[PDB]
Amino acid sequence: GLEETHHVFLKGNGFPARFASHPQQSCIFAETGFGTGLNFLTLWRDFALFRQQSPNATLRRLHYISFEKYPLHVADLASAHARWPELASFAEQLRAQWPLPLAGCHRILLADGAITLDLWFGDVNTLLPTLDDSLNNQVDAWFLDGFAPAKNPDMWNEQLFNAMARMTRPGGTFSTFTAAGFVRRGLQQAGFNVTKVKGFGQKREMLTGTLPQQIHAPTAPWYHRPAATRCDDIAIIGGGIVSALTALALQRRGAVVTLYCADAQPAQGASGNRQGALYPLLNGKNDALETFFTSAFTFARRQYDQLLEQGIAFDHQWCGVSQLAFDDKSRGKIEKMLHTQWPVEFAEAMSREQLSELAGLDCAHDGIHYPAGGWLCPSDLTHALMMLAQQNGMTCHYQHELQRLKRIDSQWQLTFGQAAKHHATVILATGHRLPEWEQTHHLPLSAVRGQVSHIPTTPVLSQLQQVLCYDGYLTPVNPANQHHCIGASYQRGDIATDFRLTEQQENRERLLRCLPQVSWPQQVDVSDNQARCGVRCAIRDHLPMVGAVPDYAATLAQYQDLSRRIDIAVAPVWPELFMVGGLGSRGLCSAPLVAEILAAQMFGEPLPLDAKTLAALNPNRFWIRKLLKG
Ligand SMILES: Cc1cc2nc3c(=O)[nH]c(=O)nc-3n(C[C@H](O)[C@H](O)[C@H](O)COP(=O)(O)OP(=O)(O)OC[C@H]3O[C@@H](n4cnc5c(N)ncnc54)[C@H](O)[C@@H]3O)c2cc1C
Ligand SMILES: C[S@@+](CC[C@H](N)C(=O)[O-])C[C@H]1O[C@@H](n2cnc3c(N)ncnc32)[C@H](O)[C@@H]1O
Ligand SMILES: [Cl-]
Repeated sequence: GLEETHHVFLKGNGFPARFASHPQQSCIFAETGFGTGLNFLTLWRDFALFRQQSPNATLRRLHYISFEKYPLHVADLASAHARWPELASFAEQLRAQWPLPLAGCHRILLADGAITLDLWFGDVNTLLPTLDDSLNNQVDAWFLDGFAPAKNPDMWNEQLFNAMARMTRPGGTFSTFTAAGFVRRGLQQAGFNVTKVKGFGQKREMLTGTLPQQIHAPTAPWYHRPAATRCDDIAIIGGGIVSALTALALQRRGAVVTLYCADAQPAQGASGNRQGALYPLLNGKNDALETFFTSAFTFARRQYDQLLEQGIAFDHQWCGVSQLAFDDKSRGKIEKMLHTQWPVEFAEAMSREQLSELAGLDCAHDGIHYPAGGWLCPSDLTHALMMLAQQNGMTCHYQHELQRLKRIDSQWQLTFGQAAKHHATVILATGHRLPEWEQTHHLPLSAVRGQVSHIPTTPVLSQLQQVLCYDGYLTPVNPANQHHCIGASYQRGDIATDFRLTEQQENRERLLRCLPQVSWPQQVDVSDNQARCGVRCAIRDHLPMVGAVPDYAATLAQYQDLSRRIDIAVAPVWPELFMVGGLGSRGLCSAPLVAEILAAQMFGEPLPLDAKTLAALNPNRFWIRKLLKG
């Protein structure tokens, strides 16, 4: 059982000995058929011993990538783990984070961020062609497990073996329990030098191999995501939600990061509301957007829960979010969402009466329920994260408004309309003020003002248990303050944040206009004129922008022949300059994954989504779309 898994997969790949001699900060494992996580857990255990033994070794981080067609339920997993008492503490940590069986990639951060696990739910043969370039020449060791080739040969094909080899780092290796000739030959022609060796207790034979030379893969240069060359010296310009997260995700990898915030405090931009909704944006199309939002939402709740379990404090309730079909238009949208077959734990159609049963108040309409969503307080959250970011080594310079940005001799010159500063690597996280630079002003980002009202609760109002979405939204009472949030105005190209009376009334009218069949909405009282204004940064396709800051003039020039050639050059970018923004009204949900993607990209690591989704999040994607045909 345990000793076997060890013999085949860890020993068959050089471990535990390779740990000590590994030349890199992290090591990438890739596994076919996760199952109950035996291989992963056995590997975790060994990497933990190693880290205790040699706290000073090059290898600090571990990245495990795995495919599973039939993801088990967490109970199943707990039942099986009983076979192995000594993996219990690792097993427990993995079960505390098992995700719902939703299709696609689910990144789990384990062992205090020393371990990144990517769970890809789906049939491996179908997923492979869809994957990103950041997987090419990346894998240190394969764990080629699965059903026995004779009992089921459906996965052991040339397409699989080739992709494996394509994703393997030169010098990297694989091992598998099986011995079957066509596998031998299948892996050899894929590009490995294969050795046949005896299995555990000479019961059955098995195979191991090494990739002697890098394979020159199918590649997609136009949407290339390059790494930063130096992560020892980084500045973020921002101070909003996406900065805290971005900072945090870089300090997991040991980057040194510095914060420059225009305001006296963080979260004085758009991340500063009292209560914001958190739920996924579905559309039933299975496009880039849905796929992204499916991972981002679940990831977001995971991270916010981990944070929570570690003492970080912010007002919030995962009370579930109820989205209402109040409209011919909205009802049609909800109807299209509900075409994909979601787990009820993710999203569920429900009737007026069910939603009203849950809500505590008559909801006037049927709709869709998101049981894991809720509200949180973005202000408290951003302050909390900036602080932890600080405590873990991020120097912060508030009242520091960047005024000029210049690259002169390997360094970014920063000027502050106070002491000027220079940095090797810079990230822009400025929200709506993102396209204000020579360097960023060709990006199709827009500013959209919004005002959220603050309203006292009432005995009947206090009853509401869900966040409600219509043409606008109403949160439950915050127990700590006895007030709700109801919003929001949406003013394109308006960037002022002065309180407006017109917009205050509109927030109530939206609620009354959309739920005319019931009477309790009348209890919403905006007459105290308390509200908050802020500016959103919107993108016409609804996905954020995260990556290398692209070079407009250099792109149109470099890619004139593009449409024709479907080996080209990788995309033109401003050196060591990256960004993350364009979160519109869904940043609570999208920030954590965009944050992680940036850190991941800047460390040249493999990324947690497929080629089209990643492509669809790239800063240069809008330019690349015109020139992608003419
Ligand atoms: C009315 C309204 C309602 C919303 N409702 C929701 C909701 O229900 N759910 C949800 O998820 N999200 C909601 N949002 C927020 C949405 O997610 C935002 O897009 C998100 O908060 C973006 O945050 P950010 O960190 O990218 O930028 P911001 O939070 O706006 O931060 C930008 C930062 O950059 C700094 N800065 C800017 N320029 C400079 C300069 N040049 N030099 C130094 N520092 C600079 C500012 O000081 C600020 O700290 C709402 C927003 C608004 C305005
Ligand atoms: C031996 S079991 C899992 C053992 C696993 N190595 C462990 O550590 O527990 C093999 C697994 O392969 C998965 N599998 C089989 N075919 C697959 C495919 N085409 N794509 C993804 N997973 C597959 C099965 O669902 C099954 O969970
Ligand atoms: Cl908000």
